[PDB]
Amino acid sequence: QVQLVESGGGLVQPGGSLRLSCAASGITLDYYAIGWFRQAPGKEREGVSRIRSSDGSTNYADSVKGRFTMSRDNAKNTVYLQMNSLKPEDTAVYYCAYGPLTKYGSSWYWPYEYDYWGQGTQVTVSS
Repeated sequence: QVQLVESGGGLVQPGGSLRLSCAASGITLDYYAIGWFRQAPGKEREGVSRIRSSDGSTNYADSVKGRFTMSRDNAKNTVYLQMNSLKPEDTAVYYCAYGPLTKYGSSWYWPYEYDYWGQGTQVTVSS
């Protein structure tokens, strides 16, 4: 029942900024992760960032730390990825994905695998 839709892709010049949106519908669980991923030309898909619903905790991939920020509008069921200081090598299809957190002992663990994916949005950083 979960569906995710990415939007906001476009063409931007080197050094520019862009904000992506991931709108989710059908989520009923309280404890879940939303991840951003990307696949560049010639490369495998890689993780970009993730956020969890319980407390808003995040993580970012080494290549984007400080330049990209992932955040939420709970009333719109939406997560944003704000990208600043864009580089040519940030060019990719960007995807968002959903996966439940799972509890063991006293802690909720992030998933390795995500269950539902959007169709992606193209981000091109080029002169």
